[PDB]
Amino acid sequence: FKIPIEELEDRVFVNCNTSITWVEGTVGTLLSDITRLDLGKRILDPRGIYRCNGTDIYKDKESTVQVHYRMCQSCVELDPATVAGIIVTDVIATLLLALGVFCFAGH
Amino acid sequence: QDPGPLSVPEGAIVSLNCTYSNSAFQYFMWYRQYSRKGPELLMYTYSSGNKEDGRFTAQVDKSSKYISLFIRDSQPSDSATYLCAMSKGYSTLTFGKGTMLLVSPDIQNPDPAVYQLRDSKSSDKSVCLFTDFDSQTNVSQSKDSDVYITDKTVLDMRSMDFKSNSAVAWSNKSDFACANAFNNSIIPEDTFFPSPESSCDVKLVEKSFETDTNLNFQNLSVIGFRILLLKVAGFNLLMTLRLWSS
Amino acid sequence: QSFGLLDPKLCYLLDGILFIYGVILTALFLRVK
Amino acid sequence: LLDPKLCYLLDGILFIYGVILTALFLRVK
Amino acid sequence: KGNHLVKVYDYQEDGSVLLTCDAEAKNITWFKDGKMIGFLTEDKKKWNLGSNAKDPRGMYQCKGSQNKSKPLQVYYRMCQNCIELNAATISGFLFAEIVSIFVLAVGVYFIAG
Amino acid sequence: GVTQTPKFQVLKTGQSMTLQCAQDMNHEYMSWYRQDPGMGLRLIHYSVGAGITDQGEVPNGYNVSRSTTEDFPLRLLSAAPSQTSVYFCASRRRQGASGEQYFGPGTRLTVTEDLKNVFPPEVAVFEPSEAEISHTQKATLVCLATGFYPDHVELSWWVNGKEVHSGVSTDPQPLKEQPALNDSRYCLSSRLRVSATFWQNPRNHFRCQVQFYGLSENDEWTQDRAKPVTQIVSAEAWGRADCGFTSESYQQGVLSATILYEILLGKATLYAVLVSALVLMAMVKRK
Amino acid sequence: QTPYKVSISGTTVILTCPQYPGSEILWQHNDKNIGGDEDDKNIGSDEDHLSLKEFSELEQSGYYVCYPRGSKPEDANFYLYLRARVCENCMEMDVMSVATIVIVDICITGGLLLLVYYWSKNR
Amino acid sequence: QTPYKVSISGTTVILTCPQYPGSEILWQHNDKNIGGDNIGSDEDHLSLKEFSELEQSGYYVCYPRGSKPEDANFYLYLRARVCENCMEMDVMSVATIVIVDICITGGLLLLVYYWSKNRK
Ligand SMILES: CC(C)CCC[C@@H](C)[C@H]1CC[C@H]2[C@@H]3CC=C4C[C@@H](O)CC[C@]4(C)[C@H]3CC[C@]12C
Ligand SMILES: CC(C)CCC[C@@H](C)[C@H]1CC[C@H]2[C@@H]3CC=C4C[C@@H](O)CC[C@]4(C)[C@H]3CC[C@]12C
Repeated sequence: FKIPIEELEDRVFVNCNTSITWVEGTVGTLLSDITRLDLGKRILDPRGIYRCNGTDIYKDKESTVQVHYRMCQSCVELDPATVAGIIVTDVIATLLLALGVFCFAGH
Repeated sequence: QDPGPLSVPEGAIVSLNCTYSNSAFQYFMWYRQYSRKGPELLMYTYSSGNKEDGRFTAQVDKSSKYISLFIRDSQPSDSATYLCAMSKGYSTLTFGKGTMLLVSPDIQNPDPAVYQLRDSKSSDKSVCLFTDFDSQTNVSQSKDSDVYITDKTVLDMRSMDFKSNSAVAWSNKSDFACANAFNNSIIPEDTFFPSPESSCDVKLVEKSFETDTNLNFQNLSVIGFRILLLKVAGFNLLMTLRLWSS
Repeated sequence: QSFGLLDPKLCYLLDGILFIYGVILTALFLRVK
Repeated sequence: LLDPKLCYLLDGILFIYGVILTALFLRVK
Repeated sequence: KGNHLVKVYDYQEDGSVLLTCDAEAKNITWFKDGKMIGFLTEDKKKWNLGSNAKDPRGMYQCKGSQNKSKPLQVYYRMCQNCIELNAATISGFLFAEIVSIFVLAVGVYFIAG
Repeated sequence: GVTQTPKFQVLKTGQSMTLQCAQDMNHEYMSWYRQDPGMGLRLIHYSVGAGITDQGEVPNGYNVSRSTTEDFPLRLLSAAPSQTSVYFCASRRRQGASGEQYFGPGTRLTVTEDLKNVFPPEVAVFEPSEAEISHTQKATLVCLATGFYPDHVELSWWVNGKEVHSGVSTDPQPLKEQPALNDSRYCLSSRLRVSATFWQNPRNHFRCQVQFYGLSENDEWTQDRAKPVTQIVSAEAWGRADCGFTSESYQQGVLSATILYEILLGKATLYAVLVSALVLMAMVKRK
Repeated sequence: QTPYKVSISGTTVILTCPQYPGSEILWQHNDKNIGGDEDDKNIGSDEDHLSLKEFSELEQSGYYVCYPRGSKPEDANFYLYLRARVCENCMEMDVMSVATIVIVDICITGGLLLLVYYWSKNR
Repeated sequence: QTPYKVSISGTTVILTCPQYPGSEILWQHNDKNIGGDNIGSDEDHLSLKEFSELEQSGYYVCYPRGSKPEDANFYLYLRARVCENCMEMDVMSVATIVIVDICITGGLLLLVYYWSKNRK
């Protein structure tokens, strides 16, 4: 027995035949009707555990679902060479100031 | 079986019926045909009584010689055509003509208006639009021969649990405006014809601000260049105070 | 509203360095005269 | 504000101040 | 059809560019500029080109069980490193240039004299 | 289940045609109907067993056959304008023992008197207005398709390369332009409604698509203009905000900042070389 | 509950089924068996791991279960639903750590200048 | 054989097929017979003035006069985006602007140096 997660225009929803019980994680927002939950925008990474209850043929059964998104939006792309270039220029500039000081401190 | 579209509001009991005088049939059923699709069987009874399948319920009165069908707790997804059919024991079923049904939704907060949509720069029309009604409003066809009016439809947006009514007017000619487009229709008082003095909200545009990874990388390169300038400018101050003090 | 890694806090901090420099030179210029 | 032009223009003023004040400082002493 | 069976699958949510091979088989092999670059069995059917801000070019092919297909030339130019020449750009350039050359020349004046 | 082929078909007066019915659950007997406004389902022919056929109610101009036990086609000898209808195929198990009928999906036909009347459609998208965005904080888009004959279209919306089904309402019936003439063209409209903070993104991509069914590669064409065939017409838009500060102007700000700091850093290294060389030459002149 | 563990390092995703210590754990993706059957060199299995190399966002994203060998899949009562975006050489910074790298750079420079200044006064 | 060549100058995109030495050339964009008698077909070119991203993007092909389109050699896909008064910044135009600005302000410092040296 699956819980059906659906994706509207740019949001996430939990859809069930009866009401939804929170367990941990994102709180959400109940809609006009009960039995649907609204977890916010997809790019802000909703994460949590939710629990529903069954009817029809699945009457007297119970499932759980865990939601997990990783929309990589505070991420940065870099090779393992350009890091070495950046460390090289910062070291050389600090030694350039350090050569600058002790010529001032004699005159 | 009588034709002609009937109206039932949202959430009530609907009554359909067929009269088959005169024969003595055994087998009875009901079909349903949506728009531009094919018929579909609902219920199949050949004993007098009730053969329930959910919120659908058929009845047959034998010596009274009619069949019937009750639908309860009805939604706007039941607008279709219902076709009652029968046969003897042998082949060649006999159909009726069919009955059209429309269900109208609940309209919890009305706010009627007429808006002027922006043009297209590739065709030379202009569209006015008459949105959410209260479902008691009737929309009438056009007086002219160059102005086109469509009927009213119901759309459903499930990302807000909201549903609404619409109607669209369009024409080629000049001297066409949204103050004189829906003139032939009956109209409520206190609709909303706007003025072209524009109002764009500024705190509302900031709620949709995405970010790439290229933009993150470009901001970190600016934060590199600024530290390099501050260090080299410090070296310049030290050397010029050296030459200035002697 | 997702800034990600484009907050204005970074830009305002890096101006704060030069602000500290201006404060110190005003302090020495007062404490001479 | 999100707009960075006020962030770049806000340090353009502090640079010019830091030039003027050191110029007067070396004029005194 | 004429042995054109490579297509472009654009406008995704991220800026990715995907190619599809329209041949009925398993184990499709790919090509760029005549040489082999990849390998792809079932449960994946699309070759990934990357984001379109890197604006790919080249000529691609794909084969299945029969012979190879005819190439496809791709050319994106989505400029992404462009500066527009307005009042504000030219005034910003000239303001920075004027104040920098003035401060530098004052310093050289006191070093020399 | 019962399937049939084709869906839509156009032909000229005095031209034959054959259309297929199929079945896959081992039933034995099948039929043909036609449906018209005000009449409903009228029977044409049927076939109680593999080998035997019968007549129905309107059988003029329909020759059938039953070769196998899953197939039952239908031929038009010559075409007449009164053949313009919608055709269905049914199936039952065995002679009233279990009377569940299963119908097909349909097949629409038009017969015209001349092939110089077939036209493809023209599509346009009309962007939402600002008074709706500030008054109710939702936004609506309209697609219009105009001036096409015959009426054999299918319309859809596509947002970021994928079909949407929520928030759409299309007209049931295609309107006519002037309803007085005989060969008159049609028109059809459709709507999509979206929240306000989804249209304000300059990153979302919206389009409307129309699939037209017309002529083919076997037909004479001695007319000046192009040959109206089966093709897809479409129209697009990017989302757009009017006022305020988007992620389109941030990028311009950052690009001009990087090139200005590159220039300024070059000038500072020039001055560092100059005063370094001056201090070295003074160091030589001390000795 | 006891949740799943999802680890993302490069273009590789590693899941961990936490439930059963002493079993043989079998996996399933969108009602299709996966892992433990030697096709797809990119997809392997371990004691309670499932390694997914060269992960794709568009395909290969949905429901995942784990269940001990000898049972049906239709008696599972806990699923996963993930979507991930990966690309090669893509780390995941924050706003706090970048500010700490700036502050550490400035303080190390100030310490070096003070040390050289008093070493040059003592000459 | 030899790929197409794309030339962009402002808002004018000009593409070329150097594959057919002597024949007459017919162009076609998304199965829609483009060119001939906005859009102007030259001896061997195809000019496209005032280019639009959403309108002109997709498949192009040139084929000799009287042949079929499904046979030629291969197709072009392009997806472009033009600007007016825009100058695009590589790592080469950047190098020319940096080096020329260095070489101009390396002379005014000599004028201030020698002028202030020949004063006092
Ligand atoms: C040591 C430092 C302070 C020297 C340079 C500071 C001043 C003179 C420079 C450096 C960065 C520059 C800014 C960089 C970017 C922009 C955005 C552009 O759209 C207009 C000009 C504007 C706003 C520049 C104005 C001048 C500026 C503020
Ligand atoms: C290239 C720009 C952005 C930064 C480079 C720093 C150099 C050019 C600037 C920064 C601070 C400046 C100094 C600030 C104050 C004075 C005191 C005045 O009585 C003579 C000039 C003098 C001594 C300036 C010389 C030039 C100087 C050293």
